[PDB]
Amino acid sequence: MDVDVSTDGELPGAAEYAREKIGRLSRRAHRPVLHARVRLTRHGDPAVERPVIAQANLDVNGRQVRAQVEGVNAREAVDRLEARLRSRLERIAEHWEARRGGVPAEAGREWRHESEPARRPGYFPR
Amino acid sequence: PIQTVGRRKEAVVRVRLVPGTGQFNLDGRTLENYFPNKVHQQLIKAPLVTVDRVDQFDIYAHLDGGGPSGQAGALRLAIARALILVQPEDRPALKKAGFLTRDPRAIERKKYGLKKARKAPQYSKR
Amino acid sequence: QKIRIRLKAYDHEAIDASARKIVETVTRTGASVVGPVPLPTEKNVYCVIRSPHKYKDSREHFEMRTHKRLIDILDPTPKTVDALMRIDLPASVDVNIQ
Amino acid sequence: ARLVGVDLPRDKRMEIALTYIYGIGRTRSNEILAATGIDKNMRTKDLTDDQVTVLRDYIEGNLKVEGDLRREVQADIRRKIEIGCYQGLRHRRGLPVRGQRTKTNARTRKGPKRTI
Amino acid sequence: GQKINPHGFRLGITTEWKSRWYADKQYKDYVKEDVAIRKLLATGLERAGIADVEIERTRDRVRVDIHTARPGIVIGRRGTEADRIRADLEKLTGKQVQLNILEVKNPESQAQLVAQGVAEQLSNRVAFRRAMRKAIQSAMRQPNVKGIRVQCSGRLGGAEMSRSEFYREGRVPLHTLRADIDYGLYEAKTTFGRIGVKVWIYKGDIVG
Amino acid sequence: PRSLKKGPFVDDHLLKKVDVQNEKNTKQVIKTWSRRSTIIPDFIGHTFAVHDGRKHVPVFVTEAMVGHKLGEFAPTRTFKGH
Amino acid sequence: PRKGPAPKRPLVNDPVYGSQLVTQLVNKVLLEGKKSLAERIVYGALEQAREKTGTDPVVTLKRALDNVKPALEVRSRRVGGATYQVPVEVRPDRSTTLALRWLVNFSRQRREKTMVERLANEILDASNGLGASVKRREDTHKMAEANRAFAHY
Amino acid sequence: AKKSKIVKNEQRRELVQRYAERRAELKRTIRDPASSPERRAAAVSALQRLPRDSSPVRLRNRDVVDGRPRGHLRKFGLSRVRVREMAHRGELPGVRKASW
RNA sequence: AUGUUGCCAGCACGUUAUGGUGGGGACUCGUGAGAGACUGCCGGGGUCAACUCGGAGGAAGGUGGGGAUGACGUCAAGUCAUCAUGCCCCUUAUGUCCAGGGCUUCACACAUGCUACAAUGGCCGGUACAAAGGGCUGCGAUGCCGUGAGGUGGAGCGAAUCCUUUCAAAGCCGGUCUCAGUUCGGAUCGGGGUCUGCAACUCGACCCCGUGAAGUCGGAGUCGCUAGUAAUCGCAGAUCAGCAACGCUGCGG
RNA sequence: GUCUGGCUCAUAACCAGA
Repeated sequence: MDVDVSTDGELPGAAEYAREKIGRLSRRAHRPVLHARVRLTRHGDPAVERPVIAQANLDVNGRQVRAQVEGVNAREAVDRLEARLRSRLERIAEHWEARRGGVPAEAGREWRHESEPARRPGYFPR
Repeated sequence: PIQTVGRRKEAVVRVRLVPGTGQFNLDGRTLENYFPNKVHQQLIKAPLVTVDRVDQFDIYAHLDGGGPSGQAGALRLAIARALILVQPEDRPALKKAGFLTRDPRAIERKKYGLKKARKAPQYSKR
Repeated sequence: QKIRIRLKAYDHEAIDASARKIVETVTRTGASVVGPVPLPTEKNVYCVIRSPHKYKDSREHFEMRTHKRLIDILDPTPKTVDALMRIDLPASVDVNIQ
Repeated sequence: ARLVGVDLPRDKRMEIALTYIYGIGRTRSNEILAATGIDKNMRTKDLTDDQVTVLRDYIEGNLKVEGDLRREVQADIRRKIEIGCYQGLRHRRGLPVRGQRTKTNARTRKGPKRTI
Repeated sequence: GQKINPHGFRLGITTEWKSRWYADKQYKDYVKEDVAIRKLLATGLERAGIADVEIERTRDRVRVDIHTARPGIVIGRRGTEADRIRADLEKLTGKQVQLNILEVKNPESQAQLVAQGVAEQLSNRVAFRRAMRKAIQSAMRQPNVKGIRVQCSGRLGGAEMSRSEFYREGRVPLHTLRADIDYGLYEAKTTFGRIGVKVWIYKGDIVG
Repeated sequence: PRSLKKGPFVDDHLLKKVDVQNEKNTKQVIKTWSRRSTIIPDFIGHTFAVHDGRKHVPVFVTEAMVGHKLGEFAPTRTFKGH
Repeated sequence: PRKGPAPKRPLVNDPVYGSQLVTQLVNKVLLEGKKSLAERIVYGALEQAREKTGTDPVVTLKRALDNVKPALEVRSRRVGGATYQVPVEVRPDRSTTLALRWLVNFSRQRREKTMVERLANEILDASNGLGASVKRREDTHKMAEANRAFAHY
Repeated sequence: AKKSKIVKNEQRRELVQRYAERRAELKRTIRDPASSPERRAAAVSALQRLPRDSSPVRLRNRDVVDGRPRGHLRKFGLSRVRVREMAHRGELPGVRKASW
């Protein structure tokens, strides 16, 4: 996977670390990734306890996956962003293994929104 | 004499009706030198057809504003109004045909932020 | 000889008030009028961005509307003239005498 | 018909056939046809030999086309290159020379896109 | 950006322009001298509550009418204040500039004066709840006032966190066009920054 | 290019400089600062130190570059590649 | 369409043929609002058909429509969280719309050097039952029949 | 914007009225007719000797009070930010919000 | 109600040049006031209630169409570079003046658009219909000179009057091209010019001659739009000496 | 098996053709 990182100000080595960490997420995505962008920003105010902000955006075959984190330095922000992206990709999977427990089962046991409605005759059963 | 007006989306038509032959005088030009489109001619002569008074009224018309289609529509409304003024008791026939209704369809105002009246700029999620 | 009296004001009621008061005074002096002939309203439109920074898609529109009335008299007797330069009008309305 | 070494198109109107000459576009062909006197709508298979001759000597007379034009353009470009002017090294490295933007566009001078 | 300025919403319906003149070639310099006049009057007079400043022009003579809650403060008994304002308005290249000092009939029913008083109280030492409550009660005590809303925001009480607070009494129909809402905004100067106070006062409606 | 009626444009400074330069037939390096001046046939031998933004680059005029500007021969931006 | 059906536009009868369907055809072939060119193309095609066959163009055009009009069409249906190709009966209006759209498109991909000749040839071959629109109707009917197992829902 | 730059704009205007009024305009009248002998006259060179600030081409319409160099309106001499605020307060005669 | 700079139906003068001209409120039109849609009425459902369906009348029928108007708050969303401002920092400088350069750099990536890939078309000739808006050291006409940008010249206009041509293009008619990387497409490049500006090298626009690239309808994926809408065609304005405007804001076919 | 069209979030499987 190819990632372009648009940092700002002073963050030496943040671009390379973010690139190498994010590029490892291609195998986790179950569909081809069309685009992947990362942005690193730092808060000017020293009063901020977590100044560094990292944002990511992945185009998973038309499905947009994004996350945003805060950290005290570039490495921690990148690692937390990787964790959040992994969780989002896990929740997006949508392949059969990810939607086999949600497909309605049985015949009369259990009901879901998309469950097949029961067929009813014209006359009351009696 | 009698004189009515017809208006159709910025086209204004003044009509002067006299009981002569079926000669069509549109700003000194005939129905063929003007309006060289058969559909426009049929749209013009429809009120005469439904009233069956074809070729018994010399028509003098003043045309300004809009294009050929708007001019034709406003002219048709003008002959409808002139006919309703000449022979009142035909109002059912013209009205149920819709020829007595001014068409309130005008160019929608262009809106800021949109390329056209409703067309919106292309938006990219990725 | 007739002279043109031209009114231009941003407020309709103001220019109508001035027009009626002017026809009143010229009729007092005994002059023939034409009436306050209306003229097309002039519209100047401007579009501005609401926010100081960015946010181009949000715009605000303004206009300035100018109303015009035309007064023409006849038989310019000197009494009507002396009355004409002795008229007090709202500052909003101006007069053009030609 | 072989015109200044150029095989004319088989069936074309005269001026547009003459457009195929490297030194002639549409205006040049029109004015030379009008001045010399041949019809402008007649097809290329209707030329007689003397018509070919009159076109030939007129064109060699008051026009410059084909190899001489190409070599003159090449020499002009080379001379512009060798004096070290801005257009010089612009020609040297295959980039647009008339101030066109190069951040995104200018693939015509850059050639086909390459991936690095 | 939530609410448009109430004066501008009803500029052509209920409220009136504060400047009355006509110019075609000299619109630009008229505007320049008008804003110069307004800013000069703003900085010069701050004790007396300056509620409104009108400017009228007709050729050479310029007529400026201003409304204050304390006319005696801005006017000199021997004309000393009048002399100063007249001279420094001649200095504004206004040619003949002539003034009508006026006084407002109900100071507590005017939004600008209410905001000025609330901000002045806020500046020195007063807690904002006291100021808002006092202004609201004083305003509703007046006969024509049908509803008042008072709001100021900023570092209230010298705190590190900006806050927005507001109280309302009665009816404040901001969306109703015929309703006349007197709107007043004025900024409170505090040692911790700037506090902006907004006042809406609703007094019936005008039908033309 | 500049219209023909106005004629070529040359700054007065280096104009008087080259007139006093060629009056005694000796051509030393002339330090200049008007990159907008056209080349005139009076420059054929003179060597110009035309400005660049940082320094002055020597420009030795020839017959070929007459009619251009001193600016085309002092390339401003420096690019070596990525 | 969440709150109910929308009203239909009552387009007018043609002046020089007096039929609803030729107006529907000109609106189908219309591009960019150039209505005059669309009517010229349609009228030229109808006159070419009249010249070739020797009879009224409206009757042969109607014959082409009935030859290419579909009756059974397949739509994807999601019942009980599963999607299949379900054959569905087609209303008369939709069948006419599909037939006209097929005719216009498949005429646009012909090779008769001009839209008028392409359209005339397509209508003639549909009238005789050899056009590509007739073929397309054959395949859509074949697909509807081949999925008859899913017709119960 | 910056006080120095607000001032320098005005200084250009007084320079323009002092010089561009006749000095930087008669030279243009000399150069216009090809019949006029411009080449020996050095009306080009004489007009180069004039200060650059004489030229109105160096002027910039800034906001009359704010100093804002962009989003300017020639009718009012005011920035888009200031026009919006004063029109809303009813300060510019005969100006109001639009609808049509 | 209203007649000028706007209409001209009936009257007269017109000379090709036309409301052009004397005249006239008749019809438009311009701009003031007012009427008109209120489930007002009828029939049916309805708790005899809200509400709903259909019909009559009407220009318009059920908040007629489109605008302006954006509740308490959210996202420490944006803006200390419109402005103001607490605190901190600079003050022989982080202030201030000037010339030159840069913001236009390019192995690439993303995004918004324009032009195309053609015959529902290209080119040539003739020919018909708009709205809105702008104009004083500005719009600038007739005429003359260029092939064309344009040059000379200045009529009349603070403008319902004059100029933007009398205003358009798509459209209609006629001729030609004959399915080709072409009479498509116009990039790039060579030469020659015009205009603005003190000055078009970096780095303007336009004009002429020549040059004639990719491009054969575009993968995964994705966007806008329900009616005068999408699609398509042209016109105008702000900024502005000039323009990078194919952008933005409007207008009509 | 191999090339499409249909279908699927895509490969799959199923359907229509060469």
